[PDB]
Amino acid sequence: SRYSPEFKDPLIDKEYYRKPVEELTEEEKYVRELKKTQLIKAAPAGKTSSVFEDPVISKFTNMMMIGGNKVLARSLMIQTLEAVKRKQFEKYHAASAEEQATIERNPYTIFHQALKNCEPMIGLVPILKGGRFYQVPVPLPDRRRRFLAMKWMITECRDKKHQRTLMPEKLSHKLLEAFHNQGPVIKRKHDLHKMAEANRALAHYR
Amino acid sequence: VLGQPQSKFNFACLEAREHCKSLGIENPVCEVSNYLFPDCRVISGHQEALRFLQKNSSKFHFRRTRMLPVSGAFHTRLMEPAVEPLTQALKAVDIKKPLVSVYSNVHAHRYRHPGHIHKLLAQQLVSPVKWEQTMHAIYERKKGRGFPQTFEVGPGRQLGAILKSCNMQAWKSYSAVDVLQTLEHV
RNA sequence: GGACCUGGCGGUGCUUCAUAUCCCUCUAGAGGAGCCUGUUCUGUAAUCGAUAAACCCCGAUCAACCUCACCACCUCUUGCUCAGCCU
RNA sequence: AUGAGGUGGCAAGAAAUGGGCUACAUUUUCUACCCCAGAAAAUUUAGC
Ligand SMILES: [Mg+2]
Repeated sequence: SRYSPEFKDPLIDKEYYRKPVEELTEEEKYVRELKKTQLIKAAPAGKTSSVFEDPVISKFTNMMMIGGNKVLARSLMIQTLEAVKRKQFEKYHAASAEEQATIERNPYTIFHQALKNCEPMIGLVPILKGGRFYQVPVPLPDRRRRFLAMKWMITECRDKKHQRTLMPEKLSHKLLEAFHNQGPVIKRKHDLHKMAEANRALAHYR
Repeated sequence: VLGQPQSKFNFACLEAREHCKSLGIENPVCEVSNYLFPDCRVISGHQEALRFLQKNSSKFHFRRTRMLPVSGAFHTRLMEPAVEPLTQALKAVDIKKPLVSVYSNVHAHRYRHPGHIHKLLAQQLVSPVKWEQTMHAIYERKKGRGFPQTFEVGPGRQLGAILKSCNMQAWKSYSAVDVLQTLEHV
């Protein structure tokens, strides 16, 4: 690494600094004073104090990226968001008066809820002890399941069975399916929760 | 037959022959007749063997199967009676040395000496067509180096698709001569 | 023989924790296709051989009637330089 | 003669395994541009 150990990661949170000194606790006052002495790394290209910034969508875009072509990944992400928005508007214009109150048109809300609906809380850990592999249930950390939902969504959208259907169109369809607890990603979560319930007797190996 | 990575061609030909032996015929014929591009071949032989392959494609891991609209099994030993006639007609003809590098189909390399074209043109009748090997022999090169222009002088654009499957970069500089219409009336 | 001192125990097991190497975790390949190839076996009297040393004539590419190695026949010699030898 | 030459001959096949070279596309390809356009169509090896 080209940064010395003294260098610390920057804090881009804009409203953190505007906090009144009166609200600051003694510990928070101390750490604010301490950061004065520390050296701070240059903020990386990426996160910004923008009010429209979304770390989850940024991570999804980075996970779609191939060969460092970030422009194309962000283009695909924004196209997916626009497609979801337009599909929801089309479904809203054609809905009954009482059905328009339960139709979400915010693409960010749909994206977050669809990813949350696919998060597995339990997983397996291959462990060979007696000469034969043994899959044991283990509770998944929050970061692990957040990553797994994204990875499953992207892998499902990268299947070759979808011939000539462009990535934004496939991803919008999968997101809207997972928003309603439907589709193959929700089934992949269910088949993991079931295959980890089928081996609850193997937890004693942990 | 367009196969997938798990497809075994000689194996499937073997069961296709077992079927016809069980039915009972003298020396059933079913072997690869054309190597066109990766995982795509043309099998040739008795219609029973081809029907067996078509109906057992799933077991043989064949993604697609399409019977050719041709009279019979070309490029196989079944065409042996057609060897002796052609040879005689070629005997009278004096074949000169090709001016350009003409590639063969029997073994997919340039014709070297004119006295061997006479028998290679007859072996081509009863031998598989080594088209993929010919495409490699003509277009194989290191990454980054330029490719020559390619012109398909004749009807159709099938060779264009085959080249696309074989070499994308060589296909980038491919063009076809229009034999159905002309832009300008000369 | 009584009492006591130092121990060593090349010590043996458990208990607690440091518990990093190495697994699991992440990314991309490799299983397909066509070529050339290393090795091994068998073959011939012989070697299947090696191209800072052939051929090429888009890219590459095989023997080339090449050439050094090898088999079978032979020949030159006091010769190149009190020579010569990729032992 | 372990030196120098002449003549001819020497062409090889099988698998089992290891490696290398090519194309392998929809997040693609062609043109204009250099990013607001138009058309086409399981084992196992490394790394951080
Ligand atoms: Mg030899």
